[PDB]
Amino acid sequence: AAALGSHGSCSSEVEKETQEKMTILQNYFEQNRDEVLDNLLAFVCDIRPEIHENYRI
Amino acid sequence: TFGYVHGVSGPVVTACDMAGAAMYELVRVGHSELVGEIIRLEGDMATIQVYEETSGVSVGDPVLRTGKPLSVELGPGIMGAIFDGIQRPLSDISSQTQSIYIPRGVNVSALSRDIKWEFIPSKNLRVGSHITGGDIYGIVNENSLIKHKIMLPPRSRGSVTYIAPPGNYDASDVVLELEFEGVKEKLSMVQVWPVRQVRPVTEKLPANHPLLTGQRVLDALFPCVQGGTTAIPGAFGCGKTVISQSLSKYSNSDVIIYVGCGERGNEMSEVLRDFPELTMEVDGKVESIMKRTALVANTSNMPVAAREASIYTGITLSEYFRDMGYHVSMMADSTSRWAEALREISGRLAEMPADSGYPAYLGARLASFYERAGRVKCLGNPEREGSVSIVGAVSPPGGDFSDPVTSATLGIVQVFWGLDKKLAQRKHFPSVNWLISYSKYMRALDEYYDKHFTEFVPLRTKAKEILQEEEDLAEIVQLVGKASLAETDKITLEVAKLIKDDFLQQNGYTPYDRFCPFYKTVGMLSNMISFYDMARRAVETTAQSDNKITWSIIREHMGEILYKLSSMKFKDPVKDGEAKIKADYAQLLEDMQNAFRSLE
Amino acid sequence: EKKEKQIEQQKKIQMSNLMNQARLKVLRARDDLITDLLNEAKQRLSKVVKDTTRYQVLLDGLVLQGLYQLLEPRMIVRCRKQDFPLVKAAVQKAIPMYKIATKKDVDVQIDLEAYLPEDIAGGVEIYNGDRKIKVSNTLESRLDLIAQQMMPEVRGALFGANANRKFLD
Amino acid sequence: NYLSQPRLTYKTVSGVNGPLVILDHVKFPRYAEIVHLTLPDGTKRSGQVLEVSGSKAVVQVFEGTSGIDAKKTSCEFTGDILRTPVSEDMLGRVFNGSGKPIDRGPVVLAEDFLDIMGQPINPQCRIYPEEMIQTGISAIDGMNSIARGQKIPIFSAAGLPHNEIAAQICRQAGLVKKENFAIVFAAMGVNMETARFFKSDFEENGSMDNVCLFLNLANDPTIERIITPRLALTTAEFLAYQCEKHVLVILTDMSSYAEALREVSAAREEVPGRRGFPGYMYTDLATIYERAGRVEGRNGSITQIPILTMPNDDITHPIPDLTGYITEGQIYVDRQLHNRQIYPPINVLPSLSRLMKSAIGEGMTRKDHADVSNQLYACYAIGKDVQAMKAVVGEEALTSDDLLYLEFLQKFEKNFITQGPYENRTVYETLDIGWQLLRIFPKEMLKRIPQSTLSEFYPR
Repeated sequence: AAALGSHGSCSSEVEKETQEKMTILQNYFEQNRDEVLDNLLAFVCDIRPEIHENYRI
Repeated sequence: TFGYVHGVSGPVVTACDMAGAAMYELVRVGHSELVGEIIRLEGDMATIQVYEETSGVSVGDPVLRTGKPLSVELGPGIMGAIFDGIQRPLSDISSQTQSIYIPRGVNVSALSRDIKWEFIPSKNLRVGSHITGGDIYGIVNENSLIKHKIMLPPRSRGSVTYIAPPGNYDASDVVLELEFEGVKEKLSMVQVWPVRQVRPVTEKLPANHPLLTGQRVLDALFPCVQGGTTAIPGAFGCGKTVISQSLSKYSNSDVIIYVGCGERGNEMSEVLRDFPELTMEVDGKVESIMKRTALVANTSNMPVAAREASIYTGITLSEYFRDMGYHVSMMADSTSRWAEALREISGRLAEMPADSGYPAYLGARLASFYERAGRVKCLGNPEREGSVSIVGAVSPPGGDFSDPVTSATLGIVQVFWGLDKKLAQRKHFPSVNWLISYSKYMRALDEYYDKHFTEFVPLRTKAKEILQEEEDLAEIVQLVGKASLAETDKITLEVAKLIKDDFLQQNGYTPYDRFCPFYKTVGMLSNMISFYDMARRAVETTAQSDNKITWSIIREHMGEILYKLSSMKFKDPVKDGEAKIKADYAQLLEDMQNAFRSLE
Repeated sequence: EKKEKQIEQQKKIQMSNLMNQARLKVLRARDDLITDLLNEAKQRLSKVVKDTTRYQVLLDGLVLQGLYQLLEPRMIVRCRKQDFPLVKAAVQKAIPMYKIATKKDVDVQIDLEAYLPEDIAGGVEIYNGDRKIKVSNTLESRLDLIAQQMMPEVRGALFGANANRKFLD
Repeated sequence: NYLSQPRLTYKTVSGVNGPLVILDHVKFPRYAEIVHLTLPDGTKRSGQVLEVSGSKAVVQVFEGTSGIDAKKTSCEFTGDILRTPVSEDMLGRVFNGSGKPIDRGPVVLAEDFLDIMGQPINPQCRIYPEEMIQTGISAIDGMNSIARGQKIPIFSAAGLPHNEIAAQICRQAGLVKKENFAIVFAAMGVNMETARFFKSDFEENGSMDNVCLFLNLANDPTIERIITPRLALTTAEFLAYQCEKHVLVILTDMSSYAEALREVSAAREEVPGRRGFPGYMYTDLATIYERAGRVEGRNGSITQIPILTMPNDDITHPIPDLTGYITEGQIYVDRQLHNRQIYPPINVLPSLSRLMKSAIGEGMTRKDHADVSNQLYACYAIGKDVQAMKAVVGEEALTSDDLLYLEFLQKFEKNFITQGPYENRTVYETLDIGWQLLRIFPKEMLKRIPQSTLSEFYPR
């Protein structure tokens, strides 16, 4: 019964900690997504054309 | 100049524009500079066995030819270095990369540049002097114990055009320039040698002096000569470390090399951790053995070529130190794991299996390796002798000597120190089985012993006979009990037990047995055998008498001599002078003679 | 007596049944957020291609880059129909740079008969003359390729560096 | 930085031969390059380049070549070798042989990419193994104790319960507790029942937050079975040597892996070596097994326990033989014990942990432990000798001393070795069971133990 009586408390706690972690993710996401996207988009949009370096001539 | 990759299949890389290559020429492959050896030419195409994993090599990648076959850089900075089997410095590949791995595509120079050393040019030389391979044109003081003698490479010769003055120099400095046939050769303290080629000598000599290990059983009953070839059955249950540590931390050998053929990863790190902590006494100072060695360590996962090269790098380093006039000694931790690297490279080469799986050449590779040992007159002019002693461990499956590497090794080596798990389970350290073990160098040490220890050959002969007689008598003891044996047999068994327990056995952790000098060893055995002959005299002299002497009467009236004989091991070469030890042993001879006279 | 020890593991089991799923929902959230950052990036690329100035600079790159991989005597560029004038300019600027870098002549065509699907967020495909070898240089392809390789930098910047990374080795 | 250049795709399938597809007119191919084949019907398949030569690239396709053709087939090249996306979030999760997850969770957000082939750990940097891992099975922890950083295979045979032992180690394993430990369990050639057993038993019996589970099924394509060990070890190297975690890697059947090296070597047309295995099988198993040990300046540590089905029960077979050469021990599962319904049926006589004396002792476990294990081995050995004597001489001919060794033997198999699938005995509970048996003897019969240790632990 000491283990069994802990289950509902643990069930609520894992949801609380999931909601907190997902909130932390959403906060980090909203704080960082702009800079991250701008970096990726800039690398997409900066082509830097190169030949393969093994080309002899 | 350089070629280009044409194809790859597993570790085998085909290249093109290789027209100027040679078979077994060393090559760098790929943008990451992977190491490999050419194993076929096909015209302007060549096939390279790559060592490291070829994953990510591309067609059209560069293939730089190295101007040399597989080779060892030789010079200052060897001492205390740890190399792998293809001569890459594992201590520096650590400290320079700050990584726990060997990165695929290492290019670190084997003897580290920019490190200056104190170089003394040989003050006897002048510009215009004649010079030849093996001439000591200078010395590098790289460590207090080992003056590194520089020498002209064996292929080089000519007249000195310039020599550096005394000072601090490194591998990039042109220490020497010489001319021959109108052509100048520039030279450095670093020298290079093909690893599979013997370094030549003025004359290979007959070996005639003991490689004193400070270990009674070895040094007395199975002496290995300096320059001798020997094997140890290296297996976990028998304590192979005992011999290899004792050889390094005491034995009469100026420089040690140790080759990890292909050891288990942890057991290799055990050695590399532990050896730096060993110390030996020199000039009344205590110093780390890393002043007198270099370790060529390969774990089982190092490339197949690095395992099969391991012993050839080791011997090449050892021959370079031999040509400085040192009595080098080289361990190989498992010639069996080197023989597996042979099986694997022959498997990749698709060569036919000979004995049990091994290549046809396994016996010839072993034999042409072991022949690199011996005492020699060096090349060049200062006339010095040197040697390489080879201590090649073997690991026969279940102890079965019919195993091809073990069988060929016992065919070639002149000494076998047969360690035994039974003796180790009984804690009979050094645990060498004296019945199985042998040395073919007995004859060759007659000259030495006749000069320095003229009684010792009689003593050794008697000792082996006494122990052999006890092994035969033990069958009678099992059949009919100790009570049934003759008095001569009973005293022989008691003395053989004394020899076994208080002479063969030696506790190398104790201050008195951590090492054991040869004079100590002789004096201990001399007393035990002098006691045997006088005890046996009293027994046999009282054959057919009314009162007959027996071992029990000897133990009753003079068991103090038996107690003293067992006690003779405690004498200490540090706290007791050599003369004091000899005097105590001479006193025990007088004591026992007077005690025997009280009976007969 | 053994069961009275085992109930501590039953507590750990019930904890694991809950925890192991709860953290999978956090991981699912992480990957959804990355997937939405890629969705926003694809939307932003679909905005960028509406500027003919920057889009010309993109095509000038993407075309020349395709050619520099597929070194051949004859090549075909495939593009969306409406982009063709910008692509033609890109090909005409790329051919000189092809000769300069490759040291060999080329014939390049745009396949006006076989335009790419209109819903692609711009960029080009390039095929060799045999139509047996191709390279795909759509902005969506580069976004997938670069986002996949930069994923550790994405994670580390987006959700912060993990303090357990004591060594980078 | 990264491959900023776009991926080529070819229709140039010049041939197909068993599991191989031969592209031609290929531009600068890499050996071991990953490719994505697309069938005529649009089905994606992975493959890797198994050979290259001039214009040709021989891809081994992962799945069989069923449905490939010389025309409508197309083949994208990634430009790169196989890198695993790796992270600490690979704990608590279940992966197929390719490293695609199958626990219904999302794809891995890599904390870094790593080369799956790894690199050799520098022998200067490897550090000696010197503190015990508790596996909880008494026949391991009290007789064959594992130093963290040891490699020690469980040899077994077809039909024996080595998969239940492997699962029991994976649930029970951890630090001694005089938090920062995680198993990586990798399984190859697993029949789908045994794969359900691992996935289900690990998810059920509390383990998952400290384990990574790689499954390669028996019918997963054979190159994925070669990939899985390297994949798992690449994760273990990340967890240990970058994230400071202690790790135990469990490899479930190295024989099913040797059975894969056969196929890939035949795919290269290499001539078969000793007993039909590749000649380089020693090096390949070393490049699996030696991805292990502690290292200089990291708290992290990889142990390995390779489970290994000896074909035909033969220790001379190359798979156990080579493994015995590379790894610092062996643990033998025995059909004699399994038929007696003893579980776990580890035979403690031929088993040996070569690092035991550095795993265990004072501070690391308990002071007595190194003494007790020698004595238990001696009593079990003399017990077996006496049991053979009883069968010859009959009970009344036994001495009082023999009857003690026989009573110890009986109680030792029925209490020390026998443990059941969920009884997680600590080292301390194993030693207390060791004393509960050794106390059957008169104090003076326990001749391997020091008189001090007896005076400190023989009293109850």
